[PDB]
Amino acid sequence: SMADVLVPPRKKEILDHYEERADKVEKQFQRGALNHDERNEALVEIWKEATDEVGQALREHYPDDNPIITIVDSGATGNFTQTRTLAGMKGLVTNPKGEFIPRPVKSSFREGLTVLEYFINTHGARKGLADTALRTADSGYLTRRLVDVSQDVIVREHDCQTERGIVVELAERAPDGTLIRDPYIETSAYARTLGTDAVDEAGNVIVERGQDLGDPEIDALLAAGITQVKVRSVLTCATSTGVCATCYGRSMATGKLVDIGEAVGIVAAQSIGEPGTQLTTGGLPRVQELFEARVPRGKAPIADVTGRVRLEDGERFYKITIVPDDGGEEVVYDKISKRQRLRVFKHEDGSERVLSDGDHVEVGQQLMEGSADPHEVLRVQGPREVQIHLVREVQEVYRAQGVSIHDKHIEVIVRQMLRRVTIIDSGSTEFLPGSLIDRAEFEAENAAGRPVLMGITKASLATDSWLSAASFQETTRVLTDAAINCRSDKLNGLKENVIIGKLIPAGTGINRYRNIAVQPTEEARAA
Amino acid sequence: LKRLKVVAAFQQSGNSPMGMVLDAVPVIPPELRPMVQLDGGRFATSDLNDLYRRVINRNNRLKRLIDLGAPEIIVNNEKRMLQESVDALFDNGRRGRPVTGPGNRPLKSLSDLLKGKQGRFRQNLLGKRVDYSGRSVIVVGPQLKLHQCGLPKLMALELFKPFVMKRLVDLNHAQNIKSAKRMVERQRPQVWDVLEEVIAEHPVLLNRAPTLHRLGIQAFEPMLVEGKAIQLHPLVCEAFNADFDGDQMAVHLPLSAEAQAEARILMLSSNNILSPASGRPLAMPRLDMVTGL
Amino acid sequence: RPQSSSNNSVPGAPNRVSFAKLREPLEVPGLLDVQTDSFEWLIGSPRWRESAAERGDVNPVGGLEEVLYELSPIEDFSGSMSLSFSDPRFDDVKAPVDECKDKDMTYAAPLFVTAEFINNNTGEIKSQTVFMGDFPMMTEKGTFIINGTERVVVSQLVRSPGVYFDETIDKSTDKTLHSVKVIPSRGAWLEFIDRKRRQPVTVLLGFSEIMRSTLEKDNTVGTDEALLDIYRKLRPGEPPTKESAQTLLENLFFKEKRYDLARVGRYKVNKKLGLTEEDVVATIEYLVRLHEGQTTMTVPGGVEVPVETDDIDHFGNRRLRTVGELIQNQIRVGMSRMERVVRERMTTQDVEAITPQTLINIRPVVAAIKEFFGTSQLSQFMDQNNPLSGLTHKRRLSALGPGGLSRERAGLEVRDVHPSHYGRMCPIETPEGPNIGLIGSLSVYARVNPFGFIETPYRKVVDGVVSDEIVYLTADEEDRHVVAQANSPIDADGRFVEPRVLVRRKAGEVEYVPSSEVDYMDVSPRQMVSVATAMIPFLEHDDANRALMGANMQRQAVPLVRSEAPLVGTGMELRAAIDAGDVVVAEESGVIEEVSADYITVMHDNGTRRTYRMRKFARSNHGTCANQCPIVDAGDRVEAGQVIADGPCTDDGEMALGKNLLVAIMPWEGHNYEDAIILSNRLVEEDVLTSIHIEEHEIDARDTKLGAEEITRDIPNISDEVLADLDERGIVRIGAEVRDGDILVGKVTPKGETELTPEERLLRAIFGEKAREVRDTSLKVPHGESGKVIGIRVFSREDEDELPAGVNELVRVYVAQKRKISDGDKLAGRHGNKGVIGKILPVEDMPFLADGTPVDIILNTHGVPRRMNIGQILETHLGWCAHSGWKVDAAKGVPDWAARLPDELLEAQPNAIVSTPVFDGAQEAELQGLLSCTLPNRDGDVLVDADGKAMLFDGRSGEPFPYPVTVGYMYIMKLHHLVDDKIHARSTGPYSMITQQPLGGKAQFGGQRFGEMECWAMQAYGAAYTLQELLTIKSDDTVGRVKVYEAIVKGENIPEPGIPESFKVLLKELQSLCLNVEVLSSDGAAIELREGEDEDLERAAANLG
Amino acid sequence: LDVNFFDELRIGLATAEDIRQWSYGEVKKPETINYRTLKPEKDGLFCEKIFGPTRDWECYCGKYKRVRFKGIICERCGVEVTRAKVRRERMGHIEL
Ligand SMILES: [Zn+2]
Ligand SMILES: [Zn+2]
Repeated sequence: SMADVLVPPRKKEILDHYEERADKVEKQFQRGALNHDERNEALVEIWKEATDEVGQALREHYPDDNPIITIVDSGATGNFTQTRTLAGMKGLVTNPKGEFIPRPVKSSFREGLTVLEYFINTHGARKGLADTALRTADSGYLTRRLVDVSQDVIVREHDCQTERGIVVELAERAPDGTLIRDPYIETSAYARTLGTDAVDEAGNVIVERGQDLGDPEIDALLAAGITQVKVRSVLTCATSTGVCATCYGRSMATGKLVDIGEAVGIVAAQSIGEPGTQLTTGGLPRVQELFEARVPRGKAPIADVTGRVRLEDGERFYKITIVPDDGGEEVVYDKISKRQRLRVFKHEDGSERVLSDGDHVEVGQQLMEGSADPHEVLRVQGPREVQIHLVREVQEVYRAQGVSIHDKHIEVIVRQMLRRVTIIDSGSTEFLPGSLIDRAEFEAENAAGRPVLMGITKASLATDSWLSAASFQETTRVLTDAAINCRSDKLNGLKENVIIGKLIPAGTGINRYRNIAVQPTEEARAA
Repeated sequence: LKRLKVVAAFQQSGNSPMGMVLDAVPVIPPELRPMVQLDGGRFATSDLNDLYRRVINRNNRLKRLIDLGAPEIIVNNEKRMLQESVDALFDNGRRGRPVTGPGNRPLKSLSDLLKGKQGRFRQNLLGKRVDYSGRSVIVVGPQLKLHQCGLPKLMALELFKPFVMKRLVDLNHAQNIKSAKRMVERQRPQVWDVLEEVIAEHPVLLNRAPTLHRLGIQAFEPMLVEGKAIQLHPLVCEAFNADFDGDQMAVHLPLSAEAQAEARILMLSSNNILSPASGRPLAMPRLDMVTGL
Repeated sequence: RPQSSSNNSVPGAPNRVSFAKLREPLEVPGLLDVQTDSFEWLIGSPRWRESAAERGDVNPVGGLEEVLYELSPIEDFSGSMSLSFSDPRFDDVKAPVDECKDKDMTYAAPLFVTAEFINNNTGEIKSQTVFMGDFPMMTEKGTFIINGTERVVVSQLVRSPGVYFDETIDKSTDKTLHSVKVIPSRGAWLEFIDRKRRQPVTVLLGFSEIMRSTLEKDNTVGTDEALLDIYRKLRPGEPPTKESAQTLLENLFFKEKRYDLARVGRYKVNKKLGLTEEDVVATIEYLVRLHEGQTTMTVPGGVEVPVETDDIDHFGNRRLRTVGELIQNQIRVGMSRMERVVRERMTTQDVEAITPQTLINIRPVVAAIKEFFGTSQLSQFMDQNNPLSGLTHKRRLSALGPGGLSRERAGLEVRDVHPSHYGRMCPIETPEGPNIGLIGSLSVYARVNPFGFIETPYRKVVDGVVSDEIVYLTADEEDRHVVAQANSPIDADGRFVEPRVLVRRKAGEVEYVPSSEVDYMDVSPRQMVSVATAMIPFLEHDDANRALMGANMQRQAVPLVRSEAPLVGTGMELRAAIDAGDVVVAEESGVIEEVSADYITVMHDNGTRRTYRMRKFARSNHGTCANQCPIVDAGDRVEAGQVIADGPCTDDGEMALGKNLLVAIMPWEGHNYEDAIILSNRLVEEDVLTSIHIEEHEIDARDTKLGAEEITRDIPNISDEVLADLDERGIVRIGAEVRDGDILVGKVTPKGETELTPEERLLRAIFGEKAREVRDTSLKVPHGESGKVIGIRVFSREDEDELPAGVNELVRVYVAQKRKISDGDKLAGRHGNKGVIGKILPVEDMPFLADGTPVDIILNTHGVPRRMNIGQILETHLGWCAHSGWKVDAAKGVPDWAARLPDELLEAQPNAIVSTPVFDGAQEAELQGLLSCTLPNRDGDVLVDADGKAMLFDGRSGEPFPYPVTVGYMYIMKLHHLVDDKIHARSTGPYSMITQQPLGGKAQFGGQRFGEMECWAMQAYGAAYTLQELLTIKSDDTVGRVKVYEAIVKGENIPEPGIPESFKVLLKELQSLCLNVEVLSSDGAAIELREGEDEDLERAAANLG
Repeated sequence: LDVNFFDELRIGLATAEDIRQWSYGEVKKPETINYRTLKPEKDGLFCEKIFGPTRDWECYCGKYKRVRFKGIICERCGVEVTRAKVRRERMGHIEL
């Protein structure tokens, strides 16, 4: 009801007060003592503060049994920003270019907007609708490339019995005796198979390896004071093609251990792409930047080796040299712009500070603030590090938007990124130099090769199936190369089998479930 | 190295490089490039017929020029036109300005059939139009159980039509199966009991586009419902992202015992409560339900 | 009538009292003027002649006159003769509008011109009247009839010709570099040539220092080197002559036939610089002054020229090509081709016997007009769901089409609202889909320039005193003066009451300035909104997205069998309906002489008579029912402009798109869950949401391979019972009730003897039957269709009826359906609130007021607050007031909340129609006050309290709902998304001859598309047999589908799937690409894919015995 | 008639020998169908002598229309009497 929409009693006085502050900023700009960008910056801070204050007074005046309050505070629907826009004020509205306009909308849609306020609001509304219309298309494209890279990954066996895994933080020890729970427990620890037994320093193993790590297991682990747990994941899985059920762990839908026939690559692609329309490099293009293994914009270098750092100070850009402690030659970086801030971190002496002159740096420590290049992390820190890095960064983007995706889904894609190596030296074998060969063929045919990180698209086009590669992208090129090379498609995969009308090699289509003898027992035939 | 990849490719594969130059051009069967007359006497051909036709005319004029002993400049012009027309036949616009039809529209070449989202790879292979399927607007189903969906009577009668005919000939309502078809098509009153019978415990698949995750398709037990709208259970909306603003959904009828078993077991609505991504409950209450509780 | 009543200027208008507190200085112009004024300009009509005399240039030139003056000096290479044109003249119309719609003709009038030939050798002068072809004419409604179908030419948004400057920040050093472009009307564009990259700035020849270092890259010697480099750089063709290619290159910057100076463009570059080559030089000087920032530009003779960047999305740089200019351009093309034919016919012919008739060939002109109205993306099928959709369609401003920009090339920067759109293009109304920002609508008061720029009226202020003088300003002119909002206190003598008024800054910012420094003021608060947007009550209380949806859905409302004007309007309804044209208006004052459902005739005071024929149950383009009814009686006196007859969606002259429904905002038993809407069965029983929908079924009898088809009543294997409703020709009879599968028009097609079944051939050979074998091709009613036959139209070759080649007989059957509101139909309010009916309850189930009145509609509470449309609540409150009437208490004097109310709103009778204009509407406090003084019902009970809430009983249990529920009256429209059209189902049906997949679409009885993402879903479930079954035996497996139907009909198991036809088609395409693709078995041999022919023959032969 | 035992799918360049082996004849004419008779012209893109008959068991000239003649090649018009289905599996060729 119009009566059920309550208006803040002090709204006029609040807005007048902050309008007096804004008038002071106006006089500051009139004297020439304020920059135009600084004028707009000060005004934007003023009206942000005012919108906050009318929001607070608004929530203060509303009884908690009011229907507009009840609907939001029960979690049923809506948020208080909408309530504040309705009853209190609309606030600052965006430019066509995306900037905040220095004059806020002081009206609330209960009062009704004036002509100019409404006209200004149309900018943000319009650009919002358009941005949704493009975002759905881009998210659909990323989902399609995730599907194409991951769709042949299925669970081919129960257990590969590997002892490899990753360390996952269950908590952090505060200065107080209290235990600060890790924010990532939901998407990292929970729903994993235990890699090694977690033992409290005071006694018996609380959770045995090969356990689901549910909420009871997490509560018993935390009550026992276990700050870390090593879990099995598909990143460390030893199965050549696909993954073992035990490394992938629990199926999120069923709550039990993932079934054999399950195709977890398509579930992973859909699980990553379905929220993608909520993502607003900081956004979804950062997710694409990570999955495509592109050298990031605003690249931050890392230390190639442990040693001392000589920091050169200059106006235009930073220049960094490093003298290694092993006795080797100095690794000299360069071309670090002054717009890039220095990395704040824990040094080896145990202090939390910014990178300064003459510090000591360990292997792989990030020198500059920004997004590190996963290709360099692969060379310096090894293959098992870039998996953790990529999963963590993608998870950073998806968590910053409030979307909950479990790590294993990202680990299927990331696992598909590392599957191959580069041949630098042919040696005795027939591999050509610079070529990208699968890790299984490279080790069985074995001579010199290095792990390679590939984008999901590049890794997709490199599949052994020309029929599958032709249906993804660059059909003409794929068919020309396949024709000249006289390629023979083995016709094993769920995209190839769909095309020719054959049962997909997953779920009910695998040979274990497909061919089965079913006959009644003698006791049942008797009755 | 880059030259070695292609030269070695032709060396090891047994491909004769002469295959890159053609003395004979294949012609696709006419059913794949049909010609249909429209209302108004006009005819409509696939672009392929115009491309093939240009190659034919220019080739025959080249033959006439060879016989006539024409100047080498004219014969050469005709040879260039022939090469360019075969180019337009295989991949149109890959070199030069594309061959256009009326309205200055570039014709679709043989390469265009294999490429893009509208080509024969994406939408003629990975997906197709299917029988035993329908669609309609969805309305809220609040009286439904989680494993059930309301099916409009006429929709169910069309979807299950063969089953209703068979069960209609089993009883004596229909003398034979042809008269059974005539009765189902005329919606004779005898078909509603039999329809309700064959519907029982026969699952159907519901889908709302776009399908973002596998929960975008779910299996339900249909029940005959009044009206022309599909009644959807309020707890699966979150999974389908189903708002009732006029959203529509599609129904598919599994036929074989394997398809029905997969629907009842794998895809059943009440068998997937939880997000396949986060494991959190989806079929959980929201909106009015939350408010009530 | 008082000032409070809206639409005081329209005679006989209903009395709708307005809450507006501001006087309207200027009335809304003709909402079709954007069409009619442009076309009258093209024709050179007397009306446009008068308007151009008053407000236009002293020398008027029409569009046709302009093309002829451009084309008049046609001279051959010798120059011994010339053919001139002049004086366009039009005959009367070939056939009237209704005859053109009925006969599938084109509404047109013959065009004639005066052609004069001069012979310089013998001095003869031959003047001849030449027929230039039938010229399609614009109706009074602003449309065209092309092949019997009504069409709208949408105005196109394009860039004006001129010179546009921009600065680009390079990736290297982030330096500032200014890139310039020159857009001609016709000819090749220039940059700082015609797609030729690497073009040197030096090859063409602080400020002179950067130009001087620019000149150091290449030395220049004489008039040779630069012109040779331009010659060889222009085209790769072998250089013929350096000098002659230099002069032929000089033809590109000079000749008006090649490089066409844009009249509008010349005005733009002149208004930019100075009052040719001097323009080019001044452009180099402008760029040089742009390299180093300058607020003044200098050139020879130039002065007072600012240096600035140019925003290409601004409405000073972005103009409209209206219908007249588009037609004029296609005419220019046709006339140019005809001129090539004329010059070609001049050089070779006998100069003594030539005539203008001989030289002129009108085929390319008529073919140009035909190709335009036929094939152009700007010539559009007129959208008539209701009058508002067609009206807004005629005011549509489109950025697409030839000469515009493509959908893919459109970025987010062209779509969003520009500050120069204020009062010109409505920021609210744009398509919600991929076309957002590419399609606008003209604002209510906006007007198109003779140059194509959109103006807006403004109130001129002299020394802080607001005057009544109106001035129309282009966005260019608007970016100089300071303009004030229409809401601001004013003295009774025209003075500004407040010391200072708020204003829009030139840059598109907001400022506060004293009244003496303010130039112009907005004429209306609705100045910026379009017509549909201005019909949304409490628009200011709704967020821009939801208001967009409301504006768009009003255009989707379907005409109901009976129209009811809204209790709560904005006042735009009347002028919207009148200007839309679908209402019948009296052209001259007089008395009604006679009135029938068929026609009204009015006797003028002159003794003259005028009779208006009513459109009765006419089918619109989209199938809605256009039905006019007279609102006048026999003795009535009417005035010029008064509405004689209501049309579709009109009540007493006002647009009525829906019904006033008693609404209750509350959750009800999950049936309104998630935007779903609950309705009372009364709306079905009393037909308040019922609409008529008319479908046109067409079938023809043509020549086939085996000979002519026949339309006949004699259909083999068909009972006399089902032929009952057919006439002696086999055509259904007027008034027949037809249902799903019924025969409309009987037709038979010749069949071959190889197509008979073996049993059919046994009968034919045994009884010696007729040699003619036919198949039953009769036109049948599609699935899910019912109605009565309201009309039949038949065309035959035996008469003079023009038919396409091969077509002997053509018959059309019109079927009218009465559609009652149903579960699945879509409803919406004007605020963007919308949903589908999820339940239609018995009247006794609905919540009812204490007096027993059941509510009509239940809207879910959870839907309202987060969509940010609170107007729907406000309207609801106001609705109830208007429903019940009110008496404000003046006994002790006017309360302070009613102080600003006009004296006419202090009381209202029950069911009072009321106007709440946008931005001027009913204020919160006034609405709250009206809620208190509401009149009681017939028993003296006040049903709705001061909050707008009532106590409701649950119609099911009987208990009262424990808390008061908001109730009132809301205006609800029935949208054109209707479950009767949407429901479709197929077990088995026709398949494509090409892909052998099921056909698509409901009209084709098609199957559902199971796409790539749905296959991803199937694979994620791991369902292999469902996926395979869908993509094989359910789609393109040709043997699998038939065997599956056999298996189901016989109660057997479904067989194993075969091979999809799609894979075979893929292989055939690969082979057609010269790719040798073989399917290898396990042993390495190539499998060959075919099918055995003997199986069908073995079963078919064993069938008989 | 065949379940899919397909082990693999091979693709390579087609020589003129392959194209001529695929072909059921050479298309020598630009004509499509006759405007009066709606019959495919001979040696055209729709020609029945090469791509197969348009109507089941009917040769182009009309001397043989019936199932008794199945498999024979008409000595007049050269059209095989068979199912028109073959019209989607039968390729022509053009001699350059
Ligand atoms: Zn494993
Ligand atoms: Zn023959």
